Amino acid sequence: SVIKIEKALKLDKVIFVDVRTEGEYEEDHILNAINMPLFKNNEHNEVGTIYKMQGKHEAIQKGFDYVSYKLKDIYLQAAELALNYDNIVIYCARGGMRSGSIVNLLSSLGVNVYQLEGGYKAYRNFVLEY
Repeated sequence: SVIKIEKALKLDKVIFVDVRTEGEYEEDHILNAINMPLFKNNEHNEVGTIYKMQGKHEAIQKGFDYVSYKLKDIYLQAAELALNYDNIVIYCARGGMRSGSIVNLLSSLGVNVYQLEGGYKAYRNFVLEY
């Protein structure tokens, strides 16, 4: 269910899906990744602030407010990728709840997906490894 970047980059017929905002994906993303953003740029900032000021419980609620309607499309996009790629690796900034929730849900619906351990940060550290 979780995979390390060193192994993910070696998978046959692999596609990386970045669930960060369009803002973050545009700045830098994993080579050949597609963007399936969970949050719009503004939604992301509000969820982050809520998390800081109120905690996780309230941040999750706000997340549902912004993503519950997007979830069928996420399934449909993943189901389509699955016709074309043998391996689907989902990643967020640091490998927490954004990618974890999507991966767990998709997997319970029978779509074979993995979460990238450590998110985009793990990829950056892999590329820049001395």
